[PDB]
Amino acid sequence: LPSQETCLVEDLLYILIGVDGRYISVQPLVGRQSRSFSVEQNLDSSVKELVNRILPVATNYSTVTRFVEENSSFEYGQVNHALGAAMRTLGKEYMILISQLEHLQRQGLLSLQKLWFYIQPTLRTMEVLASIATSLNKGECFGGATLSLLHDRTFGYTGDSQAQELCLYLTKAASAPYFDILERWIYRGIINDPYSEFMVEEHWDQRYTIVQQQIPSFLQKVADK
Amino acid sequence: ETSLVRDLLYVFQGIDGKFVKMCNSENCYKVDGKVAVSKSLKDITSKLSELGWLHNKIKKYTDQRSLDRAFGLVGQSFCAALHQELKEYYRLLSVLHSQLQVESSLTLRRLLVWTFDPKIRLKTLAALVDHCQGRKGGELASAVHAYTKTGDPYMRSLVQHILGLVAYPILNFLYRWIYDGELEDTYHEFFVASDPVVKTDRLWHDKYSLRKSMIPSFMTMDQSRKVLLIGKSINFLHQVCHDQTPASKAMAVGKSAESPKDAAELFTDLENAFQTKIDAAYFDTSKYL
Repeated sequence: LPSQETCLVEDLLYILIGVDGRYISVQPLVGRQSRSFSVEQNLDSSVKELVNRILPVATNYSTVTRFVEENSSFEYGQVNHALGAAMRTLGKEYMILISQLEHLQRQGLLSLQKLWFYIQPTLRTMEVLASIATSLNKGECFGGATLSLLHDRTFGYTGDSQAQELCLYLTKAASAPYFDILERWIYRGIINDPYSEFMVEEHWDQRYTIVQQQIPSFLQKVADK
Repeated sequence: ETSLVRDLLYVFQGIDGKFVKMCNSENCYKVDGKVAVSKSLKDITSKLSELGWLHNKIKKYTDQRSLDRAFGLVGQSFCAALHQELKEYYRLLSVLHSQLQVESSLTLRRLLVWTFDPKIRLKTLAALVDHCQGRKGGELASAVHAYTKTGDPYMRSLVQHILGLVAYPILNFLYRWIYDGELEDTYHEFFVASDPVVKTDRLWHDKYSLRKSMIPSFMTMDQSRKVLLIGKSINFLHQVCHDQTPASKAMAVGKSAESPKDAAELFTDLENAFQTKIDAAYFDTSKYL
């Protein structure tokens, strides 16, 4: 009855690293948008709510990482693939702080309220990548219109630093591919079309045609220039 | 608790540890045979299931071919990468045992998640291996170039390390055949198979076919006919009673510069600047001829 409070803790920390726990069963579904996790019946109504409170933070990260870490690796190699791999780069250091916490969990020194205050800056870190993760799978957007959406998302966002910090960074690290092949196109002039990444495509001149569904994100005058 | 922590190390290094899992396919599921324990243990046994199985699939591919000298070109240069990112999985396996022993010992959800960064690392090598069952070059160059057209520079940087290494036998066929032209094929790893027809006197007959079924996707169609055009002219100046590399010994300095540039350069395969100075060799070798 005091042991069950640690027995749910060790069950919880394996849920946090995105994998199946001991008695917290995980329900997978296609198009999950934060799949649900089924907790066990327990002996005290207060201690379940504390693991019910940390669980969406474990839920929303583990799902929105999981498909962007795999669908990007399956997909082409456009600006959406350098974007999703940078989410995977940020996901490397998230698993590091959990393991340094487990070095302090060789013997019980923390409880559930100590778990949530430590992951409180990181639950705001994952959840603005969560709204990216829902729209890019409903739309399945193309590379000119991916950066156009991803620009607009980090822009009507204020209120916290470290969420605004990353959601600039990875979109800036998606715009910086775009600017370089723009600079290959405005200086040398060789375009590399893997599949397509631009509004402008080759073919009394009919050499170039523009589509309005692959426009960049900035105001339409610079795309015309 | 900790005995299941000890069991999860041995399937990370390989096949089953404390108990028998009896499955090499579709995931490596831990069977404990206990019902009186909590049902929450079983789902973390199912977290381990696709960690160990996705590790042994990388051992399965490189050991089922069981290294072969036939098609021993670009295929095993792809395997030499496949052992260096096999290597990167093992380095996080050693920090997990230094957590285990005393020098803390309990591994909880911290490392439970630490493990999913190997997972997305191994899923990158899983998508890399599912494309290619064969080890013949040329079609490997259209494989990793189809993986870099995908965006999201997390695994796109990793397959950029592979396209810089898959191409590294491919472009090693090129610039020596531009600079000296001494034929070095055994199984035609390049799309230009040099001398598959018996030697005849030159009636402008095409001995160097370009073979559409093995074209790299970073080399476009006007460049594949271009490197044939320099490779056909470099052989016509060998039998002109001259062994002189075109118009100077500066063609031999160029190969050395390129090999140091490749040495200094991180992993990237150049294709927009690579096609530029072969113009400066193509216009060079044509006027001297």
